[PDB]
Amino acid sequence: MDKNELVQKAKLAEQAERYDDMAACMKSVTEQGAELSNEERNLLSVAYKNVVGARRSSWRVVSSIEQKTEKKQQMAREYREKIETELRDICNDVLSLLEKFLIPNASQAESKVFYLKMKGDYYRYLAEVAAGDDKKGIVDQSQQAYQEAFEISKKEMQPTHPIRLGLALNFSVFYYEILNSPEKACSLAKTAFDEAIAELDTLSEESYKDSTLIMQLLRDNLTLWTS
Amino acid sequence: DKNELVQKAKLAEQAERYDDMAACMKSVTEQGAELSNEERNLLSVAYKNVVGARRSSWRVVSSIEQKTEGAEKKQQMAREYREKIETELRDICNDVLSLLEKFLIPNASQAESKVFYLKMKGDYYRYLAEVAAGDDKKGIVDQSQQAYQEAFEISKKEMQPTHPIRLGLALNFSVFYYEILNSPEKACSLAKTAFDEAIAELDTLSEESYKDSTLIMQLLRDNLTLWTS
Amino acid sequence: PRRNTLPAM
Amino acid sequence: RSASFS
Repeated sequence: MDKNELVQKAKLAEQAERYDDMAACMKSVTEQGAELSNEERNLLSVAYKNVVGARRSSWRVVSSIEQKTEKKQQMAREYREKIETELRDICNDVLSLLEKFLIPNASQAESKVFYLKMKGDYYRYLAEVAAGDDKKGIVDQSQQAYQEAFEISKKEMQPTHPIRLGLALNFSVFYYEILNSPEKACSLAKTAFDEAIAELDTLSEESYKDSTLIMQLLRDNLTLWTS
Repeated sequence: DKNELVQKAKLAEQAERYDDMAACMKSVTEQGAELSNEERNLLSVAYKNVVGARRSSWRVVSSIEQKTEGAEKKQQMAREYREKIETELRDICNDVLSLLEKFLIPNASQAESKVFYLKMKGDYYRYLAEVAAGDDKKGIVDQSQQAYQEAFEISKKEMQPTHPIRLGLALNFSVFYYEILNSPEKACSLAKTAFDEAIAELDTLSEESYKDSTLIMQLLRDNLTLWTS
Repeated sequence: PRRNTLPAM
Repeated sequence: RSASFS
């Protein structure tokens, strides 16, 4: 279709809770090659987060059953592998949009940070289901995307900006859960919470319901990791 | 092996992958042997969740399409999207209805199981009636009604008033009267008689079935409250 | 608000 | 578990 009709069908699919449809509309929009607006890139990001989330949730259930377990073991194993394939195909679709269209046309610091943070997240999803030989390479690609986003946001954004906070939350999850560094995870999260608290007289109407909900999630992670 | 298809169905369930669960239970059924009580409940759970997803979507989109006065390119696109959802929903109902006709109902060798499959036929014809065009609707509505009526007659002859399957059939038949035939007096009367005859059991209800009966009796009375107000 | 049928989803 | 978010 035409750009504007594609966006409208995506919003409709959103209301119907039909996330595969929503993601195929926003993939087509991205493939036209023009820089996405704020409204468009949030739609793309919501569609893929729901599509990939359903696979990750199913993978954790099946892979655990296969653990606490024979022909019954082999079955769980095969079913975990079919779910893994669906998951990788989804991640590589997103990763390929980021590299061919989104990161090259990103004209502001804020949107470069957004896409680099997305690239860290989707390599991290691959890391969760990787084994042995490929894992080191994949973990490295996640860490470098995160690290470049972290440096740009420190130089260009206020400590209360939602995109800057959201990045610190996910990069600290990476340390804790992928790299096994609880001490670096805690100190990353604590610095982000404290610098935001120091500057609270400076949050607007727009981002001041998003900023404080992420601050809440940072403190909740700390209490969990500290207990 | 049926045993292996049934194991996969459970696994699909625990992963919340209901399309996979429905395809496994369709294959078991297609082997031509009568289903166990366990297998019959699996089949019914898979398809309830697969068709439920569509119906919920259908109501969201249909309600957006009507509310929009004008914008004739936006109303057109809504109408198109509603039709695509309808085509998925019709396919699902037609698959179920065909399993019931070819395998499940002719083979059902107890009153309990024959009542269960008859009630399922009335349910799936009712789902087709929620979305039927005006020329085909009357034919669809009568199929729903005949399947429910034959179920209702067997259960009243063969089962106790507190049996959960008998109580669930009166709950669904009575909603058919209210929403499909727009006959609220008939709907109320059918729900009140089934509640009262069950209360009549100040006598015999088994300890393994009592929790299910009591739950559905409260569903009957909540409907009566809503329709009276 | 919605009236009850059974099985539920 | 741990909270992430977008």
